Parts: sequence; C-alpha cells; structure tokens
Amino acid sequence: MEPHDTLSPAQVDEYRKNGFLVQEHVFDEEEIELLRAEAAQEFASGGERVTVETGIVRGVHGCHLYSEVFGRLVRSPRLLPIARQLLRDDVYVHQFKINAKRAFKGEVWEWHQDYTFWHHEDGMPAPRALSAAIFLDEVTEFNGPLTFVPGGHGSGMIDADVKGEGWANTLTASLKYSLDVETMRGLIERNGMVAPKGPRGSVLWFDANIPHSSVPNISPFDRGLVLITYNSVENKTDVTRGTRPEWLAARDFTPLTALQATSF
Amino acid sequence: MEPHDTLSPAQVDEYRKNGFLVQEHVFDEEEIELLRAEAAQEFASGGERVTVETGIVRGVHGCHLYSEVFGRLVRSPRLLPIARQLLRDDVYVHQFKINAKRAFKGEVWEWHQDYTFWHHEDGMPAPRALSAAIFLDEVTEFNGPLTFVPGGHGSGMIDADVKGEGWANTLTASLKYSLDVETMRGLIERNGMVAPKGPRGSVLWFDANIPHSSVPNISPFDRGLVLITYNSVENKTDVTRGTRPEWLAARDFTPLTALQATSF
Ligand code: PRO
Ligand code: PRO
Ligand SMILES: [O]
Ligand SMILES: [O]
Ligand SMILES: [O]
Ligand SMILES: [O]
Repeated sequence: MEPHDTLSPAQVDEYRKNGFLVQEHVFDEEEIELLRAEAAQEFASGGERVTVETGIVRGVHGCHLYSEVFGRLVRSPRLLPIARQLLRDDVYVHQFKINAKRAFKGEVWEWHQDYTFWHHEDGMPAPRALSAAIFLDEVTEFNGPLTFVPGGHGSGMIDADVKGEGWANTLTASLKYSLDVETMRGLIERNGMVAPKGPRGSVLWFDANIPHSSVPNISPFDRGLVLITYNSVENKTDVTRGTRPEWLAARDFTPLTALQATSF
Repeated sequence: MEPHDTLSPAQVDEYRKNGFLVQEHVFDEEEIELLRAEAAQEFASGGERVTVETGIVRGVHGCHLYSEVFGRLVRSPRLLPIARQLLRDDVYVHQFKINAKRAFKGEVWEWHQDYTFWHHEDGMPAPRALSAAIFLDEVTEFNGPLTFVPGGHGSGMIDADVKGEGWANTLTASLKYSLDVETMRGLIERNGMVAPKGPRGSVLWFDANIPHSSVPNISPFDRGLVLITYNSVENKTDVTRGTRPEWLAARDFTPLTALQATSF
C-alpha cells in the first residue's frame, strides 16, 4: 500500500472554507469497475436496504457491513487517512450508501444538510463528520451532480421544515428535513452555488453540515456515487436516542485501521 | 436607433458551426424590466394562449399579435437585422412564446428539435428559421438553462418518437416529438453538451434544428425567456398543411421592417 495519502495544507483550507473538496483520479478504471460490479450485486441482493425511485433501484445502504469488498474500501489508505486528518480523530463509518442516477433519469433532490438527519434521527451530538463520495462515473454539469452552497456549513445546522413520521422519507426525494426558501435565497445570495465536477475515480469530500441538492441526469450517461460517511470516534452517536437500523446508523464505534498489504 | 446591429464574421461562423450563439447585454436593465412587466400582463390576460405546469403559469404564446410592446420588440434594430443576416432573407415571426422557470420550480424538458414540430404541425418546408431567446433573468448553471448539442443541427431533422393526437402536447413536457435514446447517446458522444450562460439582457440565438433540453431551476432565482422564432419569407409555411391557430403558427408573411426612431 502507498504511504498513506493526506491532503495538502491548501486542500485542507479549501475544504474548511468551502465545505467540499475534489480529489481527481483517486481510483483507477479497473478499481472502479470492481466497485461498480459490487454495487450491482448489492443492488441485486440488499433486500430491505435498497430504495427504488415508478422506478428501478436508486439507493442501497449499509453495504460495508455485508460486503467484504466494501468493508475493505472504507479502510482504504486512499480514504481513511484523510478522514482522520479532516476529523482530527480516529474515525468509524456512520453510514454507507450507493446513489445511482441513470442516463436520462433522476430526481430533483431537495436542498438539505446531512447533519440534521443524523442529529435528530441518530443522536449525533455535533457535526464532526463528513462524507466521501466516490465517482463511479464522470460527474458533469448534466448528470445531476451534487450541488452545494460553498461556505454554507458555517451557519451550523439550519432550522428546517419537517415532513413525516419515523424515517422512511429520509432516503427519498421527498426528504424529511428540507431547506424551503428565504433560507436558500439568502444563503445563495451570500455564498453562491457550485457543483463540483470530476472524472471517474475521483473523490468528493463534503461536510456533514454543507447544504446540498441535485437535479436530473439529462445525459445519456449514469451518475453512480458510493458515499461513505466517516464520523469521529469522540463524536459517536448516542445510541440511546437512536431510531434507525444499523445499516443506516452504525452502532459499532471501534476505531478503524487501514488496510495493509498482504499476498492475498 | 443605433446603426443596425450585425454579427461579426467570427460570430456567424460560431453560430453556424455550433448551432447557437450568445450575445451578452443586448438589452439593459430598464429595458428588461419593461419586457418583464409586459410578460406579466400577458400571463394575466392571455387566456387560452397561456400554459400552466400542478402549476402556476409556465408559457404564453403569440404575444406580438396582441401587445404593442411585443409587436415592436420583434422589429427591434437589436434583433431583426441579425435575423435577416442569419437567414439570408427578409423574415417574419413564425412563433412567439414566453417560458418562465420560477426559483425552485421547473421541469425536465425532453430533448427535441424545434423544426420537427414546425414541419409536421405547421408545414414549414425547410429549417431556414431560428429563435432569439431574450434573458429576462441571468441564465446560470442552476436555473434550468437551455441545453444543446453543439453541431447537432447538422444531422438535419432526426427521426422522432411521436406521442399524442392534435397539438395540445406540443407545449408541455411531455412533448409530442422527443428524441429517445441511442439517438441522444451517439449525438452526445460525438458532439457533447453545452448550456450557454449569460447575464440578464442577453440574447441566445439558436437553430431551428438544434437539439435541446433543460432541467429544473433549483436556484432561488427565476429563469424567464422571451423566445421569438423568425422564419425566412421564402420559407413561409404552407398554410394548406397547417393545423394550429395563428398564435402558435403565423399566417401573415409580410416581411418585417425595423423600428425607426420617433418622438413618441
Ligand atoms: O437519512 C440520511 O441519513 C441521509 C442523509 C441525507 C439524506 N439521507
Ligand atoms: O410546439 C412548438 O411549436 C414549440 C417548439 C418546441 C416545443 N414547442
Ligand atoms: O445529502
Ligand atoms: O444524504
Ligand atoms: O425547443
Ligand atoms: O420550443
């Protein structure tokens, strides 16, 4: 395994200022293909962990608990050291999901901050968490990229429209916690909007509290993302306020260590 | 009135190669405001010429036949000379519409070529026509811009999926003539995708045969377009194959002359 990867000090500053950062070409084509094959197996076999958009498969959750490939992936030397660097802690996986947007398909995903769900549904005490979204496909202007407000995370958590009982609607557009509208307007007047792009195999890191949204893929090309949410071990969720199963909100808080090279 | 405007030879070549061209800041703010006020009056008073998206007003058609402001606009020295230059003819207005996409609203508009409707529904014999879309608001990445395939018009008209009887569904997403999918894929593999941007008051010229599409406005800002379709007088539609009213497909083929300056 290559000496553990870390972000330069410019990259860190950029991440902290903006709330997101892209690293291009972290994984190669062959690596990505292995991940897409496994994603396809998880979509086939994940049962109640799958989510469907009038639709074929949209999301699958919790895969690192069931898939040896994905269990390894979260420990990768390409990912785990950066998670540790940005969270300034040992880390574990709170949540793992795979979100596809097939060619000419997709939905408008309502503007929202991931930490609002994790705090209220799972008992996350602070927003000392982030997500790594691995691009299974090139992310362009036209296949529904994640779209952020740069610097929007500095609001902390934002008072939010609630819709629904339990958690079923946390995985749908339509979302339980959405940002409706003066909120967004001022945000965007103050801060703007950016949809980071990148080639297949890139990684997009983003803050637990950054607002984000995405639109439909009007391209003839897919937009598959594998999203790993790392949380600080010190920031472990309070399992006594927890409302969701292990494959949405982890309860094993053992600090993660990196994969090492073996002959198999 | 300023000496009639025309496109430079680079601008022309760009238009003909790509199929579209933006001129920034053609109209000033005060001019645009006059146009938005009138658009709002037309949406209020246009009756059967209006179209609504579960929605408030999306489109209004034919306005230059009913509004003195819009009747003047199509004769403007900012527009008419360029229409004449690009069509290499005297011109008239085939079609006039206003398409709004309010903040956080909008639809996916299916990929399509305008000339397919005009040929089959209206009797336009050749694609020697174009549209001028005046930006009532800044057009960005995020408020559902018109999205093209650059050079896509060089296919000529493209064999197309038909859905519906009569014309009601020519003004909706969902559209009578859409480009489904190998079509789009190869197009886009060959040619790519571009969503031209620009400030309020710009003009986007595009070819009657360019493929285009747009997605929803996830911005808190509107995207109002006033679209004037100029046709070559020599290319006048064959009114004997005509199926739609005058406010969708004009029948008065009198060549247009430019507004001149008067004291009122
Ligand atoms: O429910 C959750 O935990 C994730 C976070 C944003 C939307 N779905
Ligand atoms: O029906 C028409 O004439 C216009 C052209 C594209 C969609 N609507
Ligand atoms: O999200
Ligand atoms: O999410
Ligand atoms: O169009
Ligand atoms: O159109």
